[PDB]
Amino acid sequence: IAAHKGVNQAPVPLKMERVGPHDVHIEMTAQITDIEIDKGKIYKAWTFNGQAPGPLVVVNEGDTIHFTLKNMDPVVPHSMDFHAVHASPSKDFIDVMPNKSGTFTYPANKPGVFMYHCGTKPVLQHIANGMHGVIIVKPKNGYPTDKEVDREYVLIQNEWYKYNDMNDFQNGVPSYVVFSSKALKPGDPNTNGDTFTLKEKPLLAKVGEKIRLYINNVGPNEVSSFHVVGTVFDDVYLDGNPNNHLQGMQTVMLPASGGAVVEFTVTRPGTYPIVTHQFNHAQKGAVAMLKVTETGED
Amino acid sequence: IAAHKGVNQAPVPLKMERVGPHDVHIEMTAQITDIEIDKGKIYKAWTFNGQAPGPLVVVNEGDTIHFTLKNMDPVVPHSMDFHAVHASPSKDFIDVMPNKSGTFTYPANKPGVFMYHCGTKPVLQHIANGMHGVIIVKPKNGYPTDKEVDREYVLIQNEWYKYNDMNDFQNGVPSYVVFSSKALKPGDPNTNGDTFTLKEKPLLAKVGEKIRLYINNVGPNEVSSFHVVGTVFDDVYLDGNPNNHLQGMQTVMLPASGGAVVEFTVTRPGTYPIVTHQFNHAQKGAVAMLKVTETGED
Amino acid sequence: IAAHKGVNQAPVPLKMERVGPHDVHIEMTAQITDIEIDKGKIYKAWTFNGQAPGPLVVVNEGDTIHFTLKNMDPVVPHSMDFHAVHASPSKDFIDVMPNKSGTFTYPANKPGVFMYHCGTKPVLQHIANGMHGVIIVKPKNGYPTDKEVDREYVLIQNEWYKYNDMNDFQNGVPSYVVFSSKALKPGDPNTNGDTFTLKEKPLLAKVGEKIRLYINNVGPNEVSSFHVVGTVFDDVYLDGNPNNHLQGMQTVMLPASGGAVVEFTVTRPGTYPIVTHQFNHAQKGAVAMLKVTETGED
Ligand SMILES: [Cu+2]
Ligand SMILES: [Cu+2]
Ligand SMILES: [Cu+2]
Ligand SMILES: [Cu+2]
Ligand SMILES: [Cu+2]
Ligand SMILES: [Cu+2]
Ligand SMILES: [Cu+2]
Ligand SMILES: [Cu+2]
Ligand SMILES: [Cu+2]
Repeated sequence: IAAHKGVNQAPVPLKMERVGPHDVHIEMTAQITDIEIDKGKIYKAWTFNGQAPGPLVVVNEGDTIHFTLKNMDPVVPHSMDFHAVHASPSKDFIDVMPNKSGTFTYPANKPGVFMYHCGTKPVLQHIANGMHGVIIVKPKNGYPTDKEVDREYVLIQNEWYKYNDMNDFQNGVPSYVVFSSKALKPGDPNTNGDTFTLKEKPLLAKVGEKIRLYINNVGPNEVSSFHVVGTVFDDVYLDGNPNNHLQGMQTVMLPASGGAVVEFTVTRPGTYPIVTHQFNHAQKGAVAMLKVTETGED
Repeated sequence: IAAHKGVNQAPVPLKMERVGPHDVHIEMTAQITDIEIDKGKIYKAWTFNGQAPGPLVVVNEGDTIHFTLKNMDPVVPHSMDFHAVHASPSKDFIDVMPNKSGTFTYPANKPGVFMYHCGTKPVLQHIANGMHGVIIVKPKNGYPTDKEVDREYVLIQNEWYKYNDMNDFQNGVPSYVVFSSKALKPGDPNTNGDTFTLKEKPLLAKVGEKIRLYINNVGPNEVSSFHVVGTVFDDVYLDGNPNNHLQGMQTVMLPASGGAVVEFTVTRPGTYPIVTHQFNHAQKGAVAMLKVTETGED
Repeated sequence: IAAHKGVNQAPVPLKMERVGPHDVHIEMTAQITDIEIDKGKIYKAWTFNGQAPGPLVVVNEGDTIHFTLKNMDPVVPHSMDFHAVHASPSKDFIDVMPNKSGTFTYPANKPGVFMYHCGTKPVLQHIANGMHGVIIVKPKNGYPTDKEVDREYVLIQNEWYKYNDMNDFQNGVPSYVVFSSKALKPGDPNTNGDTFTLKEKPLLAKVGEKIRLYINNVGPNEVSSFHVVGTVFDDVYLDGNPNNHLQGMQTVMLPASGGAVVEFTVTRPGTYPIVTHQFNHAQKGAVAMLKVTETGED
């Protein structure tokens, strides 16, 4: 796209504020930002807020979101679809033109770990170029295992293809498949989907802890066989809904856009890889590390 | 196949009649019929009754089916395998020669949304050329959410490949991935697997309704990440068995031949896309629309 | 690999002995062994004990395993990762050099049907060359349906690619997808992953029996849509954990490394194919047979 040549819009923080006991304002951008998805490989991504996947959004069950998208792309329209919400797609996930803003309001009445993404046709093109992310909706009565959990993180799996190549998006194998982590609390890492950062800077934990991961595989195209090496998931809540309870899973199957809450114990010090067990994808990037130390610090 | 050149056998209605409180006769054909699977693209499909996927069959839990296949293909044998039934495959899903009929009897003792398909070797070839469909077996005690449901439809996902090309069937990406709808009640649409009909003629619903979809992904080869844009599934019954209950799913993972009953609320007027969230497949056809109006009519 | 030219190390039996009420010794080899994966097609596999998938391991919930790997490969390191165990991957699933042995100890505290595999980088390469298998951990209180089960077998699904070809492993479709059976009791078959043995020598059962299969899809790369023709699964326990109970499934979706216990009734004499319903994979080998006779014998 000629109007994207040389464009690299610096990342802009997510803006979010609570405006009532059940109402929350969120402001995001759509912007074009260079991201290093593998060493030496820059992808001029289509993004929310200069991150791909985009920034994490966390709301409470029953919150209505009053969402604004500011479209900083000079030529391509963008839009936002949160899988958390009940909305009219043709009214509420509509396009925002370049250099304009649009505001939409919709409720999040279901707990869980939901994908969000751009909804502009062709949606494959907008998702594959980087316009995906996760919104977590926290359950009003929590999860039955909340009191067991010592530490938590968010992980997202996505693919990257040949740059803005619709033939490859529809017909080709992914060039890279990658994990990123998005921060829940100050001091947590906040990374983009790349083949290396969570290997070189593992997530941290302490010996004996029960870890909860909020996970989503945003695709665009693959499913995920999510596994933490050296442990078994004690409890799994499919899509993060507390009712969809499984126990003792070695691997969690996630559809494209599928989410889960998974919990597992790390019994011994060491580094624990986190993979999709579709090992062609692991080989193409989708391995993150969890470093477990006697103190929980590096 | 030289004997299929120029053959286009007009569709023949499904014949079905109840012959006892727990016994039902069904008569289907195997026939060769041109179907427009994308605009300008005709596939000379191998079909049941001139439809691909084939006609919907609905029976009650505990019904024994006395099934007749009339093979109208001039040269290729065909057969029928219902995933609903308990049967001896080597006795009861055997081949019926060209211009012959065969009758088989077997019970449907499990509720759910089951694939049926031709079972003639190579089964990949017979399924990929179009010989797939769905049989629904209604549960004797219903589903716990029956009283919440306002409106229901049947959707089936399938792929189409290069015509009768066994190399492509085994080794190639699908050319098209498509939804069709099969009628439950008079006035419901009854369509074939194509990239366009359920976009141009959306399924209809009314604002505020709880919709139930009986879904199956018949493949042949892909899995499906089934999602309705702008809602969340309130309840999901995997394979349509009432015991396999999930709640609050954003997306339902279906294996090849996998079925489900899914239910969800449409809160606002508008058009709601229905996709597999494997977006390479959505892009290649697998998007249907649900138009939600204040009255439920167009 | 020049040092593998002409190498064909005869299979070595698994050695296992109980050394306390909750402790079990296991000794395996890593060795390079020719296996006929399709008629006329020899794959010089990387294996445990000269079998691919490797030998079956069965322990009880709560057993600690004291595992020794003897590496008979003349040049490549190997290692062992059991998905059953809680262990430190960087201490306990480490490499054993050629012509050396290594011993690791770790507990199996979760019931189910777990994949095991070599954990040496690149793990895709070691899994795809044949270093995968299953460990079953039997639940302390059994499964609720144990008393209904007449006969049981173990089935494993895997893929084979072009020989030791990392490009094909990461980017190519599988050349073959295959089932094997591993013996639970004397007289049960014990086979390797090939396109033909369980067609030519079906598993046996008797009319009217309830069959339990312990299944795992070890990949490396594909997911599996597991189906037995002519029946419906009465009960399914995902990953073999008794709590993850489903009923009346036509097809069980397994992630890569995913396991299950499935149970189903065979009502009539005949031969019952067992497939992944991803029919491109079935066509490339993944069909096993179950021959059901009036006596249970051939
Ligand atoms: Cu507001
Ligand atoms: Cu966009
Ligand atoms: Cu593993
Ligand atoms: Cu009759
Ligand atoms: Cu046929
Ligand atoms: Cu979506
Ligand atoms: Cu010992
Ligand atoms: Cu190895
Ligand atoms: Cu089938």
